[PDB]
Formats: sequence, structure tokens, C-alpha cells
Amino acid sequence: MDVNPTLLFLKVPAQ
Amino acid sequence: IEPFLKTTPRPLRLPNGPPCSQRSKFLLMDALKLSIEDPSHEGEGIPLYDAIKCMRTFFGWKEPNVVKPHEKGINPNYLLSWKQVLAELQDIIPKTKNMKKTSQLKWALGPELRSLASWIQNEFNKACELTDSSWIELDEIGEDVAPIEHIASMRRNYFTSEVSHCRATEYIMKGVYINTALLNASCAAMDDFQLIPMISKCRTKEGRRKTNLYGFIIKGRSHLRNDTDVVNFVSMEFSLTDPRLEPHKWEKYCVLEIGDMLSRPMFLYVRTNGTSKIKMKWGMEMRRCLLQSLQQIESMIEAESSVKEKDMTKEFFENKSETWPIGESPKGVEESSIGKVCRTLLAKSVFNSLYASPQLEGFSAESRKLLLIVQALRDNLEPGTFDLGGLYEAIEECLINDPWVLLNASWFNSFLTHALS
Repeated sequence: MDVNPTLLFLKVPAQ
Repeated sequence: IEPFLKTTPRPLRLPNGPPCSQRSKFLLMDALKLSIEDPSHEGEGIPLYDAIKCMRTFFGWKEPNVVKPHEKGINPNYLLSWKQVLAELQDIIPKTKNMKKTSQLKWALGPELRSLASWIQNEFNKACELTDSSWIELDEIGEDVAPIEHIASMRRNYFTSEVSHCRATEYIMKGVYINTALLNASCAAMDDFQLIPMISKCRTKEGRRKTNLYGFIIKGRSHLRNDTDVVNFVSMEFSLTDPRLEPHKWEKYCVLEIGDMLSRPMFLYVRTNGTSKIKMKWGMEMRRCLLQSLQQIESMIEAESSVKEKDMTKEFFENKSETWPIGESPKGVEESSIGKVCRTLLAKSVFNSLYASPQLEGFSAESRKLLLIVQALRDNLEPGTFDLGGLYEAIEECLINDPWVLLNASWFNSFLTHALS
């Protein structure tokens, strides 16, 4: 895996 | 096939240029420690003695050779600086240690577009990993005397179980140690070329105390009165990475071959650099990144556990089956458990501390506006349309130079790709 933490926002509504 | 009449979410244009290079205060994935376990020698705790003790754990030194010259620099002054430090250590008992202000020292102690290059994403992947050692929570154990709600300390304590062995945690601890030694030297000597060992301590997979030596820094003169006043310094850092595979990353460095280790050659990355009481204080305060990343972890966990009308902390960390998209591989987007999430959100916060820059501060405020706009397109089956400012223009304008900033753009492009696929 290449880690990409902006892919969180596919799930987490930008708080 | 006229999408060309429509304005929809394109990715960000990154800059063309020779590949970006490394610019952090010290080495990250490439670092190499010489260390001692259970250290108990006479005067342990004392940097210079600890350092001398780590240097004697290694027997492979050979006659230093330049092997990737810095091309702005007078390369043989960096050999002579190494050799000088090697020479000045072979000695007899004091606490700190100023260098003969020799000729090669005095010298060593005193936009352009670049494109993205893979090393930075590789550094990021290393930062998120577990290590065999732990970098915090190293003392004897005692009560949490400290007034804190139940669920908030549960979250904090779960997080710590996940980040204490994280490689990003070694980086925080390394910046804290080095910057605070640098402040100390910069204020005691001021007219001195103090030799400053780069140290961290940790506890091993078995639970042993361990002290680590990454290399050394030499301070220049440090009569500083503005907070902005600049201490030059030369950092010299052991590494096993052969700079010839990716010479573009090392453009800021003279690289020497200094030894062999158990069997590979051993390198010393050298470069001059500078800091100020304010940058050193920033380093000294890198534990704030643990704070920052906990808080986003906690609010992810709040949001979720409110949906499900139960606290989900315990179940998230222990069963490890709630997951979150956080990476990509040849098969598409990959999800991981809350423990990979904590470590990655840690690493993001640490990196953006190691690579603090105005380009980052711009990119990250503008791209957030687009973010919210792309999540609104995504989450609403009749989303409507949205005015961009020169949102693209404000964002893209931050993309000049910076390896970290440029990955973040690349990472945002990935997102747009999937957010709407």
C-alpha cells in the first residue's frame, strides 16, 4: 500500500 | 464527448522541474543509529559520554571518502570536518566539547520549480509503520493523577497503545532531543563550535532501555538576540542508504563513505544548515503532534459512535474490523483498522511539522474548500452547482517546490479520482 490519508474523506465527512 | 462544455472536478496541475529534494533538519527513513542497551557506564545520561559509548559499539570504520559530492560545496572541507570529529573524540573526560575552529569548519559553518518524485511518498509510508521499539511511556509506571473524563482517557490510552511504537513517534522524539540540545548549546557556548551528538532513547521489543546516536551536529557561533537570529550548523548523519540510487534527493548534501556494517557500506550524510530559537522551539514541541492527531482520532470516533448510539472506542481498537480508506495499492483503494488510522494521522501531523512551510499553509487552507465542495457533489444525489473562487488558482499556486506539499497535492488528486468514480 501507498498510504494517503486524504482518502479518509471518502468516508469521513470533513469533520 | 463534450464534457468540454461542462466545468467539473479536474485534478491539480503539479509543476514541472527537476525532481524535488530532501530538506528536513535530519534524516528520516534513511537514518542509522549506533546504540547501547541497558546503558550503565559512568556518567550515562551525559550526551557526549553516551555518544562516545555508542561510537565504540562499531568497529567498521575505514578511511573516509567522498562518494556523492555536494556540487555547490568545497567537498574536501566536509571530509576534513568528519575526520576532525573522529580525531577529536579519541581522547583520555569533560562534559561538552568544542571543536578546534579549523579552516574547514569555519567554511562549513559559513523560484525554482521542482516536480514530485517518489521518495517522499516512501518516507511517508515508513513514518506510519510500527517499530520494534517504543519511543514514549518509558519511565516507571504510575497513576494517572490528571483530571480527565472516562471516555476521553479511554481514547487517549487506546491511541497511545497504537502510537507508542510508531516510527513517527521516533521522529518526534528525535526532534525534541536534538532541538533541545541545540538550544542548550546555543546558549551556553555562544562563541564555541560545540560538537552536539544527535541522540534518542527508547525501549526495545524486549523492554530494555536503549540509547541511540544518529550522528553529530556542529554548532557555529550563537550570539543570538532576536528570536530570528540564525545558528549555522553542520549535521553529519550515519546512514546505510547509498545516495547514488537517488542522487536528486541528496542535492543538499555531501555524502561520504565511512565504514562497513554487518555486509554493507556505511555512509555519512553531510550538509550545513541553520536554525533559530524559534525553529528549535518548534522542534522541541513536536509532541503537540500526538495531541493534534489524537483529537482528530477522537472526533472520528465521536461522530461514529453517535450514529450507533454507543461508544465504539473499545470495539474499534480491539476487534479490528471497522475500517477506513487510507491508502492505495495496485488493486485500488485499501482500508485499514483504527490503529493504522492513528499512526497515519500521527505521521501526517509530524510531517507537516518537519516540513512546515508557507506553501503547506496555503495548500492546506485552499484545498480544504475544494474538498468540501467535492464531498458535497458526492454525498447529494441532486448536489447543485458551486462557485469556485480561483480556488484551483489559489491552490495550484502553492505548488512550486516542496516535496511534502507536492505529495499532498498528489494525494488530493487521488481522492478526486475516487470521490467521483
